[PDB]
Amino acid sequence: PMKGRFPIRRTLQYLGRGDVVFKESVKIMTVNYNTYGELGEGARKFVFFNIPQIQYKNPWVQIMMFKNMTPSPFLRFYLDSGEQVLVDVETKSNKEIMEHIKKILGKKEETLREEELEKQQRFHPGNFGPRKYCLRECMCEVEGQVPCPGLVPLPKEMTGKYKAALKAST
Amino acid sequence: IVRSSVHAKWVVGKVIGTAMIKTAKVRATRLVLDPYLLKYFNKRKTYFAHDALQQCSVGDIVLLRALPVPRSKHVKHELAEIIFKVGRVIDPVTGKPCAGTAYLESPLSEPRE
Amino acid sequence: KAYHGGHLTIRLALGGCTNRPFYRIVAAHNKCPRDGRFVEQLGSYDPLPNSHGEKLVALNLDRIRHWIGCGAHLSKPMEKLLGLSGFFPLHPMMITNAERLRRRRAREVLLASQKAESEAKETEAS
Amino acid sequence: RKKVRPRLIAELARRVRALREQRNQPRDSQLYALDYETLTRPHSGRRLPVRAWADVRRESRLLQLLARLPLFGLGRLVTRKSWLWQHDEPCYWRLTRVRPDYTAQNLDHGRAWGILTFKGKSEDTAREIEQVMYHDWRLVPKHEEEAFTAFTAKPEDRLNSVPYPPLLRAMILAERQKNGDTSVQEPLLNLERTRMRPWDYPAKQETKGRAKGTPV
Amino acid sequence: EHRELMAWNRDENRRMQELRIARLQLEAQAQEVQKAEAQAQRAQEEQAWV
RNA sequence: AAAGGUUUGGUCCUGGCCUUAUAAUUAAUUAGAGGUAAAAUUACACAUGCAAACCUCCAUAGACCGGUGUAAAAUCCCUUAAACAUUUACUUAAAAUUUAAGGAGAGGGUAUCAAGCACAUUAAAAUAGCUUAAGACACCUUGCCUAGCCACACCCCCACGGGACUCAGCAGUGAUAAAUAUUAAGCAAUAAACGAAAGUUUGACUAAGUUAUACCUCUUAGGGUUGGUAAAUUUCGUGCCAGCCACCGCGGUCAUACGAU
RNA sequence: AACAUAAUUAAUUUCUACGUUUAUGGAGAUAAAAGCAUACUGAGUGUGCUUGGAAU
Ligand code: FES
Ligand SMILES: [K+]
Ligand SMILES: [K+]
Ligand SMILES: [K+]
Ligand SMILES: [K+]
Ligand SMILES: [K+]
Ligand SMILES: [Mg+2]
Ligand SMILES: [Mg+2]
Ligand SMILES: [Mg+2]
Ligand SMILES: [Mg+2]
Ligand SMILES: [Mg+2]
Ligand SMILES: [Mg+2]
Ligand SMILES: [Mg+2]
Ligand SMILES: [Mg+2]
Ligand SMILES: [Mg+2]
Ligand SMILES: [Mg+2]
Ligand SMILES: [Mg+2]
Ligand SMILES: [Mg+2]
Ligand SMILES: [Mg+2]
Ligand SMILES: [Mg+2]
Repeated sequence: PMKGRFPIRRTLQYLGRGDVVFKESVKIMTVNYNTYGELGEGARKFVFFNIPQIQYKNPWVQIMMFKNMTPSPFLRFYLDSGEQVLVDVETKSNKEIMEHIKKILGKKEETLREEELEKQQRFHPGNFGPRKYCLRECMCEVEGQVPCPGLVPLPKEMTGKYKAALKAST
Repeated sequence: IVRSSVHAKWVVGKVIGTAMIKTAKVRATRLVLDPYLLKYFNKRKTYFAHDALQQCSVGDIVLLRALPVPRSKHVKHELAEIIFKVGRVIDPVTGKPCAGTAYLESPLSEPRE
Repeated sequence: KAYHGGHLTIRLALGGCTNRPFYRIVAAHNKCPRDGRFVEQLGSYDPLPNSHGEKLVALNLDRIRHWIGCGAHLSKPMEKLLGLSGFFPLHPMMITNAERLRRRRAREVLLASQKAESEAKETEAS
Repeated sequence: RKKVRPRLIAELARRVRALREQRNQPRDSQLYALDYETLTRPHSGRRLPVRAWADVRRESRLLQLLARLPLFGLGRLVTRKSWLWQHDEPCYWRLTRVRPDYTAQNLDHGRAWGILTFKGKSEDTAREIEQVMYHDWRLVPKHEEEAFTAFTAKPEDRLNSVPYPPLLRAMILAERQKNGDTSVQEPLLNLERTRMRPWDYPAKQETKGRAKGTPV
Repeated sequence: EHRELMAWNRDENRRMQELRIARLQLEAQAQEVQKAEAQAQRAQEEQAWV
């Protein structure tokens, strides 16, 4: 049995379910939440369930969490311009908190698809090379082309050993 | 007005020391994923910051701004803001003094003092 | 290696096996090894006729135009490929070599006619 | 890290070696001395190419000509036998400054400056002359300057524009039709912006390298 | 678009602040009533204790 | 791992070792040829030959290719700035390639290495600070980041200088080691250098030679094993002897376990 | 240690010479009522403690 409570939180599939990818402006997200209370329950679940997913998609963002420092839970984002975005998450479900932060400071689906396509621009199916980078190492693999001499011996007339002998004979 | 090279243009941390002149030692923490366990833990870093007015006290949360030119070998940041003063927190949501999970001044009242 | 000096070049990198050559058209710093570190792959050249009797050249004409616009030199074999394709004019030595081959076959034909004439003299002798 | 430590000997060696180069710079009389029996430079042992042998024995160096003239021939015109043979149009240098090698026992090695007139076309500024140590120079007589420098330019007949390569022309016409531009104009390359100088055109001597002072 | 989202954010914060004052107002009324009753018991017990 | 064998009088638990799969090297026995890939005891010492030229003199190149894993926890990824021993265009802007200063994070061992001893800040030059059990410092070992990258180039970390005075270029030799490729052919192809160019040069490379080290296509048959794990022993000899075992074990005269068959 | 010459085309020389590590009695094969801690002597006994002894 995997240790801890809700061990599914420690699986790559769960971490990859996060949908909040912050804009490049976002630099820090401080989380102020209370460990005891009734109006801060959604905030506690957000730290428990969602903060791992947010960090997984935003490795360069500093997430620092503070406990029992204020009467109410809130989120404060620090942007690169110097702006500070305060969010109030009291009486808000963890799902509501995730959707709110996605709207205000989350990249849209269109933007992300463009980056994924751009990332693969230099991979070409026609390119030949190692399996790590390319589909086919050599043109011998293609159908109709001359096969590799190791797999199929070349005709005698196409071999340097044979051609050299004829030149001596001439 | 080119910005710093350092990645940490903005860092939040706690003032863990203030014994150097006009400098505050700040401990920041980030979350790092353990590859074997797939769990996040706290990796903490120490940042020297220029406290021009010596207005920092141990235990207070602060925001640091990366300096354009390193002031010294270790001082590459300045004190942008004191997010929370030690024991003197002011609730961002309501704006009233608080002492833990309680209001020193009720939000219903309007003291304006 | 940490090269000092040199320029980008578009050249042919030899691949394949013994008696089975295959080329990768690549853009690479000139001081790098022939089959080593390159910058971008710009196509491939298969110099052996296939089942259909066709030697197959692949040219990434968008990236080739990009790297020629940035100072990339060209190797002499690659200039010959670009000339045969029609993307560049035919190389001066492609034209000169074809003229030399025409002059060399003209002599051979004349010699064969002279030999046949000499053989005709043998026929006259009987 | 912090276990990487200074290399004082390496720093000392680099600086020390530099000083020797500055003080022990060789001179034109020594770098470009020649042994005419073997046609080999004694300083480095470099043997001249075969195609230069006739001229090394049959032609003069520039400062051999200028050392015999008052003021080292400032204002005089000098041409090269290689140009005389290659180009019908006048090619010459108009000398403006001349710094001989005083160490040379005949003042036959040095540097020169002048204004170039190549194939009848004259440059506007003076620059240093290259290949001053070559056996190729011929001083022009004063009485022959007017006839030597007389040139009338012919109308230029080299094409200014040419067709595009066959494939590259088809790609241009295809893009026109795709973009809606309907025309039967033939794409043309413009050659005026990129016209090549002759291969024997004088090069920039100021940016040229000089041989080292280590004898072989 | 950034400015619009930052304006919507402040509105959401004010809308929730209004609810907070409404909720805390109701508590003040209820807690005040309880405090008066508790003070009455102290008065009765304090007099008896004296 | 889909597991198996093995503590005991017996059962169960715990717990190690071993077996069955895969590969590399060396060795014993054995073997025809052909195609292909690879080639590898040693940073020990080296006879001999070759590996860098080009070219109307100037320059350019010999700073690459090639080789080895010396040193160093040395690195990875990323940021910033500037260049180049450069290219191509403009007489000024796109690249390739480097250098320097840095840091989100990641990065071998020993804690019987627990303290390091100037490792800090301020900028009137004062303050007494800086790193460290969230692993400093010390010591030890190690090429890693693998379209490739880093480090080294007889030794002295370097190389003014000194000295044990040069093959860790190809091919060879001695010594050493369980470890064993040709002192070979050609610049025809591609790559590099040089030249305006026809061209020239290259132990890079190409085409060969050698070798069951690997795969493919054929064709001869050899090697081992035969108590259990774990597929398979029939007669004799030996008799706790000679021998055999990866583990458990076998042999003291009816040996399925040793030797021959 | 690091000056000066020159200058009616422009150049010249200077731009030095300590300490620290490695190395040359003990424990293991072939068989040719009890205990823990501790003290004394020799396992004997002393003091405390445990039941993993026993006692209707
Ligand atoms: S791998 Fe393609 S010819 Fe061998
Ligand atoms: K077991
Ligand atoms: K063997
Ligand atoms: K070294
Ligand atoms: K060649
Ligand atoms: K057999
Ligand atoms: Mg020339
Ligand atoms: Mg063998
Ligand atoms: Mg190399
Ligand atoms: Mg080593
Ligand atoms: Mg050696
Ligand atoms: Mg050295
Ligand atoms: Mg060798
Ligand atoms: Mg060598
Ligand atoms: Mg071997
Ligand atoms: Mg040869
Ligand atoms: Mg050229
Ligand atoms: Mg028997
Ligand atoms: Mg037997
Ligand atoms: Mg007790």
